[PDB]
Amino acid sequence: MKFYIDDLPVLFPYPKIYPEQYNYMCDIKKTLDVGGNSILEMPSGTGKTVSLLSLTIAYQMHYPEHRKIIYCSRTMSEIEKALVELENLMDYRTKELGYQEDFRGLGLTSRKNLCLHPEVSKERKGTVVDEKCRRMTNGQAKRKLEEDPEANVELCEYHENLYNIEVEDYLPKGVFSFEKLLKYCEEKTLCPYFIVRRMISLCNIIIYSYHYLLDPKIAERVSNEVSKDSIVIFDEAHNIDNVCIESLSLDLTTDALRRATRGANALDERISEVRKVDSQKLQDEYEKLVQGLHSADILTDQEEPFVETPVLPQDLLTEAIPGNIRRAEHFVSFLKRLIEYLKTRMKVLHVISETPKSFLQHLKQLTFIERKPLRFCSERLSLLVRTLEVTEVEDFTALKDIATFATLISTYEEGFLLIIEPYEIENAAVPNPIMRFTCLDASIAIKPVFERFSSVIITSGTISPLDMYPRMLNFKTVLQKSYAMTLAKKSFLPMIITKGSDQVAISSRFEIRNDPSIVRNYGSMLVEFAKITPDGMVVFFPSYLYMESIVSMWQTMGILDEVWKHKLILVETPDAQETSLALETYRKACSNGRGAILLSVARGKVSEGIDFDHQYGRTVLMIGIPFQYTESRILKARLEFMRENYRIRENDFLSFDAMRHAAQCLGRVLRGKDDYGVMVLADRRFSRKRSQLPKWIAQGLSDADLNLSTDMAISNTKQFLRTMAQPTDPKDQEGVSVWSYEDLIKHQNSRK
Amino acid sequence: NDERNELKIDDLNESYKTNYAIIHLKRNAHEK
Amino acid sequence: ASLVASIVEARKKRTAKKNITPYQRGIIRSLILTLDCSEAMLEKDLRPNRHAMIIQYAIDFVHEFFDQNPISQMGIIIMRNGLAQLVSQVSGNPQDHIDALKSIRKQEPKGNPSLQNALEMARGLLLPVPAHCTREVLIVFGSLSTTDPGDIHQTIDSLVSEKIRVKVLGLSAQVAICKELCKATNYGDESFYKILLDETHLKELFNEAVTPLPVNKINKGFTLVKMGFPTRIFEDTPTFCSCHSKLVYGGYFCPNCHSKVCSLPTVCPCCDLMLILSTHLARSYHHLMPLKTFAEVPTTEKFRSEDCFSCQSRFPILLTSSRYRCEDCKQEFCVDCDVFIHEILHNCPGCESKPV
Ligand code: SF4
Ligand SMILES: [Zn+2]
Ligand SMILES: [Zn+2]
Ligand SMILES: [Zn+2]
Ligand SMILES: [Zn+2]
Repeated sequence: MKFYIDDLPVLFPYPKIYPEQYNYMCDIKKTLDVGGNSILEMPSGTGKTVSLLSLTIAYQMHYPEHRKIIYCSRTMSEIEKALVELENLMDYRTKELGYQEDFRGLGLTSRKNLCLHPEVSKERKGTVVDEKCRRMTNGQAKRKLEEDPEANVELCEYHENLYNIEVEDYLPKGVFSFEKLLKYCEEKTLCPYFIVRRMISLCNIIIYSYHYLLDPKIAERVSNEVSKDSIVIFDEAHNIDNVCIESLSLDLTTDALRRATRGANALDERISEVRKVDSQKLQDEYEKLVQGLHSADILTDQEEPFVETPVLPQDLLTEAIPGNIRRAEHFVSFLKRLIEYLKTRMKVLHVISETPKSFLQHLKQLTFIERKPLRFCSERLSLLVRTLEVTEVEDFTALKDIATFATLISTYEEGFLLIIEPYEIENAAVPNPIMRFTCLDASIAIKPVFERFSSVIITSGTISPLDMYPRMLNFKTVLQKSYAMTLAKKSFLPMIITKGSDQVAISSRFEIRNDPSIVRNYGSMLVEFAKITPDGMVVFFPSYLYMESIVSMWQTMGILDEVWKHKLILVETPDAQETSLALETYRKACSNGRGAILLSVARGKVSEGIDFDHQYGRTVLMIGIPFQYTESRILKARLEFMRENYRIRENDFLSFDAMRHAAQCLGRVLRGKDDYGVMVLADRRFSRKRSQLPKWIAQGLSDADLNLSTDMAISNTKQFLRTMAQPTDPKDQEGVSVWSYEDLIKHQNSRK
Repeated sequence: NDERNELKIDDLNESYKTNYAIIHLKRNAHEK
Repeated sequence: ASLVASIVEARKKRTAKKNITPYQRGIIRSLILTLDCSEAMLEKDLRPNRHAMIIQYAIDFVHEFFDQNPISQMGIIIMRNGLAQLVSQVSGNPQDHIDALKSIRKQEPKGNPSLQNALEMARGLLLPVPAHCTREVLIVFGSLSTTDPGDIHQTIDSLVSEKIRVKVLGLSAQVAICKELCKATNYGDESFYKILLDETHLKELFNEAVTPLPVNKINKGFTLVKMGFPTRIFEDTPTFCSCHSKLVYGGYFCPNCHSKVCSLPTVCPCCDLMLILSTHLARSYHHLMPLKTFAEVPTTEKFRSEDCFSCQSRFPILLTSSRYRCEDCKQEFCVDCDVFIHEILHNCPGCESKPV
């Protein structure tokens, strides 16, 4: 349809529109017009991405500011889905306006997911792919070939072919998803990664993940190209704190330090050989360093620093090199003694938690390393590695971790902690000491975003309660609200099971993980629900270890044998490729009617973007509250920091963290309003967490289902499925849950 | 294409319309 | 307000009956009745068991189907041990199918069902059917899972290519493959996949399956079929029948080869000519000229007569007028008659009585 807001015409790509979608678009427009940030919670069963794209695109194409759009999701599959939705919307707009309006919309990702080189795309890790692509595109090979054609160094045809054409003619006008972009770039022998990286500054809407906006290692270069007045959308942003925390966290192991020593020795030998044969490079680098130049002024735009900036751009010192690490040999000795200090600190016999200030003071006492020279470690190492002609950097890969740790610890002092644990795994014959540098404040990484961008939309399907997010991340919202879906008939049945058919309490507490009664009760619940579930059944476990142990117990008891008769069994595995193939097999089994059951981890890879709708997702078994590991030093320190700073109780934060993932898994069942499912939360502890669930799930959770039994839940599930299998009366949803153009006009007239 | 079809929201599309053919039977037959 | 509630419920029920149009329907049908006999059919949700109730309703369905579709044919397949077992070849004799069901009712159901196997067997059975007939497959599915040796999607595509139409009646919940089959095989229509709610609704669904399905506008198979009307013969001595090679007192004489046949309607065993009676064709005229619905008269206006035109019965006197009228002739009818004229008879007495 094509309807009108107060002054903004918006073209919806469907003849029908939901009242929730209309209200959501109105609220988003109000937020954009008034300026500031907002928090929106939309039900998972109502089109959210389509409404967001429609309203934002109409806003940008109608108003004269023509503000660009930045879309930030949590996963690459979500980027693909958003790009597909954008392509559909643009197709509708092109069919309605009579012409293809000037528009360019691209996604952005790493080299591993966009490489077409037959010899570089066959790697199992992205770091190696990046290193090889740098070897083929840094310009060293091109310069060597220019000076001497006989040089055996080879180039990348995809990268070379781009120089022939201009940036504005890289791709035709339109929206390019990853699949279409790969097909086009394969047909024309071009590099999609470089196409996107060079067209970000020109696209109307750019779609990427939260890492490309929060992680300073890859965020600075991309952010330097986007506009300052663009709209910012955070889709599925309920789990943004974890990303913000992991952005500025490092872990060092004994193997890492042992490899760093070897890397330092190799660097010293390389410096010696280059000193013997070609020293003018060292002299030139030293001369440039003396004036006060940095990596920005030394490195060309074509090349990149060896060590990614681990701190935010605003926290980098703008002064010249201190002088202690101005020379190659002096810097090498400094780095070597830093590594030795780390090694001698890795010998503690009990957990030690210390602040960066204390660590720096002890360093300055035992050795003579000052804070300022430490702050420049990564930058100096990047310049040195660039100038030493180190085409093979396998030996030097280790020094990156040391540089990152040094530049972080010497940079930040508040909201950061250093934990040294003699036992990385308590269940180990020999000690394996580990040093973790952890960020406790989740607002440090996101402050620059909230200050640089004026209007920020934070939208999600299971972001509740909305009051904590402004508390946890220091930002203020003009409005924060959640929508209640105006269902004509109940389509999803949420229930909580606190005990088994034997009336014995059931829980997923780790200390009682290996309990015959609880394990057998869970297995009986699984079998009974699988017997009645038509096509698909997703089970989410609190942790992978718990899933493994309980599955082994079920295998011994023979419950899996009973499940096999009715459905195939697919299990999530650590290997990402194997998990993806398992997902494909599960979808095929659900489509062909064979019936399948998928076991996964509530905090795993499936729950962070894979969506089960219609035939794929019918019943969701949340086996226990996905509580984090309480006996974790990092989590305990974060809880203490939050209690002291934001006045958030440890129990409250833990319950919020678990309920957030439970709701995340729950919300992957509905796409439209014609989809239905049964959502069983199997734990005695959910009975008091109804107020903590999202509003649209709490409203559907009845008081009689707060504490049920397995048999009674099976009966309710059978009745609910039988009821939902009947044809819906069109009049029951003609104008109460689905609105036509006339109904929308009537709503606008009544409201006005 | 296939991804678009899978990702599209069917519930918001136009309702399916039957395409059954109607017939009008005229009655005019001669006597035996 | 309870009586008014009943009246408004009656009005809502009549609301659906209001919309009636002379849709084109294929009278000549070839039906394949597939029944599910698997471990999932041993449940007690239907008393005494799913197998018993389904078989009984299948027998009643066969009787009704051959009562109201004399010139159609039926075949029976069952699903047992993951294999499709044929128990009745396609034929026009209701007694053979009834006896086949009476034989089936004894064996206990076991194993898993195989929709792909059943569909392949149905396709093989419907291959030798004329292009002017409507090929239909009615499946009574009870399981929530399907075990098949091959690709079900390929079978669905083959069915669509063969222009077969599939109706599925479920027991517990919707199956994704069943929905896809019933939708893709019916030109996108999603109303041919029904899940029952109780025994009465199952009976209603089985009765609904009896009537012929309307044909699609783009699917044209118009043609003339050569059929003959034989003359009954009364003989003094038994004679050998050309169909069963058994002695019978008398039989219908084919008008094309003079061979005698025991019962009608059946394809002649000699000249391969269909033998039918005029009544067999007459049984389907109401499917081509449906009687227009009757709308109740508001109490505001004045009634014509105090007694029913068709049955001469006093109209009950009390809020809501208990009168139904025919727009074609404008004759008041009582509630009891309306259902009889729209369920048993197919002609309006007032319209017939009115001269022109
Ligand atoms: S330039 Fe592109 S195609 Fe070539 S190696 Fe790098 S990422 Fe791969
Ligand atoms: Zn005979
Ligand atoms: Zn004959
Ligand atoms: Zn009449
Ligand atoms: Zn009467």
